[PDB]
Amino acid sequence: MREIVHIQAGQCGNQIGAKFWEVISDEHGIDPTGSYHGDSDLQLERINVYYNEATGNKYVPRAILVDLEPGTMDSVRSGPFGQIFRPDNFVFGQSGAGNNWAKGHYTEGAELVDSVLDVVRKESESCDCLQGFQLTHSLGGGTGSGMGTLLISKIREEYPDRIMNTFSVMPSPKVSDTVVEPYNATLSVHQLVENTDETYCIDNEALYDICFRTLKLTTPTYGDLNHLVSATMSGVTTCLRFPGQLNADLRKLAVNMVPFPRLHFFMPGFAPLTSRGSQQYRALTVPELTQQMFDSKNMMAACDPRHGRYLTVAAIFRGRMSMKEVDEQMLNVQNKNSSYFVEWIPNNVKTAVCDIPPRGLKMSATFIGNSTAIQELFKRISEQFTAMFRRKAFLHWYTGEGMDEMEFTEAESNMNDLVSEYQQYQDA
Amino acid sequence: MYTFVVRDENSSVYAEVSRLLLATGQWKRLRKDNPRFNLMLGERNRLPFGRLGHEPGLVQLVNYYRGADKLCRKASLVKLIKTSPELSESCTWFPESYVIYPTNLTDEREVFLAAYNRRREGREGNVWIAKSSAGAKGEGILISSEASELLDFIDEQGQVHVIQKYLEKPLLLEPGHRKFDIRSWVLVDHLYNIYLYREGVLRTSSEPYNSANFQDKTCHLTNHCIQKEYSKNYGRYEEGNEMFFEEFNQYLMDALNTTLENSILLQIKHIIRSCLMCIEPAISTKHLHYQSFQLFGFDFMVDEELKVWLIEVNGAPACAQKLYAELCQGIVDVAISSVFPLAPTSIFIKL
Amino acid sequence: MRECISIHVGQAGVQIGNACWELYCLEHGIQPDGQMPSDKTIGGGDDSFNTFFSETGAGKHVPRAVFVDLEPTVIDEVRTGTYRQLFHPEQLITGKEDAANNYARGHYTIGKEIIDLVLDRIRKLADQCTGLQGFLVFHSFGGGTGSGFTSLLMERLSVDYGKKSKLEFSIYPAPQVSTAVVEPYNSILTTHTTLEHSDCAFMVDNEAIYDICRRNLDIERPTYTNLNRLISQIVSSITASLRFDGALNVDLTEFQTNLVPYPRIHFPLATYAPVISAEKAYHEQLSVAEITNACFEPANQMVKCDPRHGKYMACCLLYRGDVVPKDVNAAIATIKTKRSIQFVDWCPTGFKVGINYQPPTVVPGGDLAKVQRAVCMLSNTTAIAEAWARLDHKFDLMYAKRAFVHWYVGEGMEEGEFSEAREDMAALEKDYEEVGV
Amino acid sequence: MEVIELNKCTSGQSFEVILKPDPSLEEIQKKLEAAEERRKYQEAELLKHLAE
Ligand SMILES: C=C1C[C@H](C)C[C@@H]2CC=C[C@@H](C/C=C\C(=O)O[C@H]([C@@H](O)/C=C/[C@@H]3CC(C)=CCO3)C[C@@H]3O[C@H]3[C@@H](O)C1)O2
Ligand SMILES: C/C(=C\c1csc(C)n1)[C@@H]1C[C@@H]2O[C@@H]2CCC[C@H](C)[C@H](O)[C@@H](C)C(=O)C(C)(C)[C@@H](O)CC(=O)O1
Ligand SMILES: Nc1nc2c(ncn2[C@@H]2O[C@H](COP(=O)(O)OP(=O)(O)OP(=O)(O)O)[C@@H](O)[C@H]2O)c(=O)[nH]1
Ligand SMILES: Nc1ncnc2c1ncn2[C@@H]1O[C@H](COP(=O)(O)OP(=O)(O)CP(=O)(O)O)[C@@H](O)[C@H]1O
Ligand SMILES: Nc1nc2c(ncn2[C@@H]2O[C@H](COP(=O)(O)OP(=O)(O)O)[C@@H](O)[C@H]2O)c(=O)[nH]1
Ligand SMILES: [Ca+2]
Ligand SMILES: [Ca+2]
Ligand SMILES: [Mg+2]
Ligand SMILES: [Mg+2]
Ligand SMILES: [Mg+2]
Ligand SMILES: [Mg+2]
Repeated sequence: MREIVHIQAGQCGNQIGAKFWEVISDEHGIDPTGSYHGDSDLQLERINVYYNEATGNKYVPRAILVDLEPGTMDSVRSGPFGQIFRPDNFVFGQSGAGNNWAKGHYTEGAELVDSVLDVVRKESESCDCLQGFQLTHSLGGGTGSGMGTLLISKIREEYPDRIMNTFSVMPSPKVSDTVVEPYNATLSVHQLVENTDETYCIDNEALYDICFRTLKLTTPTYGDLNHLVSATMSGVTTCLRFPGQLNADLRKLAVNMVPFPRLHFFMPGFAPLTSRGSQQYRALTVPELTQQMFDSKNMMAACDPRHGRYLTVAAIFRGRMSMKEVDEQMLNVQNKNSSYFVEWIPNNVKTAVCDIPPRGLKMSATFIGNSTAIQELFKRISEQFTAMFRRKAFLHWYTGEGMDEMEFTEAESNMNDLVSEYQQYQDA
Repeated sequence: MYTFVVRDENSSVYAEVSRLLLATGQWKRLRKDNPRFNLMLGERNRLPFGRLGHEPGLVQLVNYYRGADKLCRKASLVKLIKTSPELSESCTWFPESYVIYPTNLTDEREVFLAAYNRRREGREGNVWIAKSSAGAKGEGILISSEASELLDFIDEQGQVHVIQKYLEKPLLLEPGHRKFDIRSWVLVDHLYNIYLYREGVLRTSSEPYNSANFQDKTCHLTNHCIQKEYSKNYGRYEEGNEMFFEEFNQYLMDALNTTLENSILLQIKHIIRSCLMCIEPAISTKHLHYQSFQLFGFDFMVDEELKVWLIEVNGAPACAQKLYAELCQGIVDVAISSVFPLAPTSIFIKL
Repeated sequence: MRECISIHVGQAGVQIGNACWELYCLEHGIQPDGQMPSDKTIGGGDDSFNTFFSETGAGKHVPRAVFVDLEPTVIDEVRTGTYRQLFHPEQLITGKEDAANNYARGHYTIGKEIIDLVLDRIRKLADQCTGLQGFLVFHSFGGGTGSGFTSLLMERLSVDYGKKSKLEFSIYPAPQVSTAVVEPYNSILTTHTTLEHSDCAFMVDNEAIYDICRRNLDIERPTYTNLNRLISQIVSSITASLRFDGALNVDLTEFQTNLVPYPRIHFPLATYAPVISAEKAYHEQLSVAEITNACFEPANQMVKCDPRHGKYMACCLLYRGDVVPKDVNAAIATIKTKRSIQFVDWCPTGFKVGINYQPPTVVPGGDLAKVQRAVCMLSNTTAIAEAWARLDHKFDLMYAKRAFVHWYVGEGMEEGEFSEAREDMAALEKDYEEVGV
Repeated sequence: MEVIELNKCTSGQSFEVILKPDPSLEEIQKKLEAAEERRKYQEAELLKHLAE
């Protein structure tokens, strides 16, 4: 039993986090009551990775819910699985963070942070052997962004030798709440570069385009975007959740995926994605999973992999199919497009297969790539950042919480350094 | 879409093969150090055979046979002929040869002297030739009738040399009274089929053969490199000192009442077969995890009785300019596409 | 009689260990409860099988084995398995969290904490021995425990038991079945640190076992279970001379004497024949000449390489089943005319032959068909250096960019150890070359 | 070819056929401790930086 402790923070973090627990609970046969109802023992084998067994005989998510206002969390409690979470694991303030990194990080957030850590500690002590943490949040607002990174800093100080993992939603003007999103994202990215082991970059821009183009949805909602995220999150955590040889825990995944400590920002992918409605009934051929999965169109970081090179790739296939075919198709992709995989990391593509498929599908594939093309994301955000920062636009919201210009200048330098580092290895 | 890499830039033959592969529109060249290749056009020296055949999902093919150097180095060839039962000391198509290590370094000095003295006393022609693998083109060769000058020449050097009876009665092309040697191109594929290229080339001397002067090595050495420099008649009879098979054949018919097929080629085919069959067990990739093919250049000498002699075997041979197109296409058709298929009047003779 | 203690480290080591002891029990007629009916000396003995099994007054036959792993899920399978009754708790040692495919984590960070306990448990077994001979160490190259903890164990075994011999069975890394990008690092780190301390090591490349399984057992995609049952047969044929009446390879010292003249070059190549699918309706039964000839087919080797292009320092043939010397001598002569076999000038061209009349035992419901005769060849050939060359090259590609290095330095290892270990391998590659020429 | 050292028993036969003719405990302890100290120092630097 190697336990993972889950934290969701802010509006985006809690909404996406709530959906993730819905999806995986279903997969593990746990109902909103926390009582199990499953056909397969495989379901219960590694349940303790994400769930506690508080009393006979319910499973309680090792999940902590965090926000600076109560609305989204209240809504979570109303949601279908709301009763599943531990009531003590709800930690909220009243003020809100006003889409302001400084409020989350320095003022409002600082007031509430110790309260969160008390619960985190309470969960951690009850771990036979703790793996580390995963955080869901956006980088565009204040709570998930500013208070989220603050938490991560405090958690690292308290557990310096655990793996810290995050699913981070990057902002894009296509799905935008406010103009200060680039400021908040740039400040946050710097914290992540320093203090996380694995970050899955979920681009709202990519999520939107996948909804607009591939799924033929003229008007996508956050609900449509979140279904993509919960599907992807279910897929990337399959190896932790089910019995398996490969990437079976956080540290082992990090060792395989991350050749340089700062470059730990991954592009996830999912397959299949199919527009309604005629085509959905046919099951997909293993070749089809593979080809869609490596498709740029299926990428959720909104970067073109053909623009860069892969350092490492992890694939996952579920469920009932041929490992022989899985191996053959996987080997086909690398062999036909070998320029796109650095030659200085031999055999950098690892593949896992799990028997249990996701709900509503006969089979599926999840892709996780450490590509140097990820630099396009940070570049896009760096551009938007300096456009406003040249004229010191909207800065008063931040200086008013005690920050000064220097910290912004430092954050932008560090992200530009991050972009340079990626460029270095694309050329090597 | 088949992939391949190129690790010998100075290869005349395979660069043409490379260019051809691209034109197919089904072959993609890769960076030379990328291991996910189907085909390797490898380096001449220290090709990493040990790294082939361990790439899952790739059938791998290289353009050399590991081990083939036993036939293609001078000292090794002599050794191989003397110690292989199926070739044997009593072999009739290979010149009496002896392996001689310079004294500043087993060796067959006293065995060579033993036969040299037998020839001197018996009034028999006693001219020998010394050479080695380090013979950079036209240099590194001494022709003499005195054993003292031969052994003294070898000691001044630093690598292994061979002493080979020099054939004193070559067949002479007329007009010109001139020496020649025949080059045959042989392609051995991954199944160990032995394919002899239809076209050969006679590399001719342009200076009349002179048995009273083994000092001036221009009428004695047929090496094109030598003729294009020291000979003042270079290109008088044939373009670039190269006679091809149609002409040579016509000549043998006109002058000797025999054909190229009957008087010479039968013996050439026999020799090529004998050499390659001998090392087949040593180098066959029939059950290996990777597969080999290789193009060889066999060098022959004809004497005045129309008997063919093996001079040397080349592991990385060039072609004759006018034959590059044809042979290279053949290499593709029978060596490469046989293993990796693309989507009547062969140019080869299957031995 | 001199006892042998078996030590299985990491997932690969423990799972392979499990397969071998199952086979050992089938071979010696030992029941899962550990009762061996045919053993008329109850409560003790000094028969040949006793070198591997000790006895309890109650009649139980207990493997002289220690299982070690940094995570408990694999050893829990043993604890709870078909042969759980055989072993006792002091024999099985687990940790809370593993080495994460990180040599330095297994060697330094986690190894330091558990090494003393492992030695103590080994000491308990050795105290049971009247004349301990040495150790057989089963482990993977690629895993963090298999590479890192094993190297530390080897250093300390040389200290607590200086006189004793140590043999290795090492799983060489293969991408078809591999779990980590950094296996080449771990392999070279462990090989550098273990070179002094090992007397003889049998490498098994997972690539070769995998292909044999696909080719001859007709398994579409072999599992570790398929792989291990095949590997355990090779291990059994290698250790049969220790567990049975015989005159060849009777003790651990004989392995070094017969297979390793040059101490650094202590990796003999294993070739096994025949491997025949159980599902095959009928198969013709191979002769002594055919299986012996098959020993010289690269497809039957534990490591793929070309012995034709190397030199032999030693050759050893171990037959099981219906074999007589005259057939063996006849077969060798024929092979000698056909196959290409060069020895070094300073060693005799010859074979040491061992024959055991009992044909190979097979696991019921396994993928391996019962056969009347079989042979394993152990040859010390320079060709096995091909495997090092492949490893070193992959190491070199990654190390040049320092990819993944921070994981090791982060556990307390210095960068210098990487280059130090690679230097050692460069020297080893040269040693084979000088001998191989 | 020559046969030698033939030894027979009920279980089987064996013979030859000739075709032609260290770190001390203290040192180990020191190395493990040196790695542990290096680990401690990196973590101290981390916490120091975090304290900032
Ligand atoms: C069928 C193909 C091309 C060949 C036949 C398939 C070949 C075999 C198996 C997988 C594919 C690679 C997978 C997807 C793919 O190529 O999608 C492309 C576009 O997304 C570009 C993807 C590349 C592929 C790779 C491997 C690295 C960089 O990104 C989009 C390609 O248009 C889609 C389709 O034409 C892909 O390569
Ligand atoms: C059922 C799906 C694919 C599929 C199944 S069979 C086939 C040929 N394709 C995927 C399911 C993936 O988990 C992701 C769900 C994403 C949901 C959508 C964003 C959206 O909410 C949904 C309402 C849709 O747009 C469709 C109904 C069209 C959805 O099925 C599209 C899709 O590919 O989902
Ligand atoms: N043949 C065979 N190889 C195995 C087996 N288990 C693991 N391996 C191989 O061993 C390497 C992985 O090392 P492991 O033994 O699993 O790892 P470990 O020694 O337990 O070390 P950590 O996981 O880091 O604690 C890979 O190359 C695997 O292919 C097995 O049961 N049989
Ligand atoms: N025994 C012999 N009798 C007569 N002439 C001989 C001879 N040996 C060599 N020659 C002549 O000397 C020339 C030298 O060619 P040789 O085969 O000795 O070296 P080479 O230049 O061919 C090396 P490589 O083919 O490997 O590049 C031949 O072309 C041949 O005409
Ligand atoms: N994908 C997704 N993005 C969201 C969701 N809610 C908010 N966002 C994005 O998150 C950013 C806003 O920050 P938010 O998390 O709402 O603020 P916070 O409560 O202060 O952490 C913007 O980039 C929004 O586009 C959601 O449910 N799904
Ligand atoms: Ca307040
Ligand atoms: Ca007894
Ligand atoms: Mg908000
Ligand atoms: Mg909001
Ligand atoms: Mg020549
Ligand atoms: Mg393990």
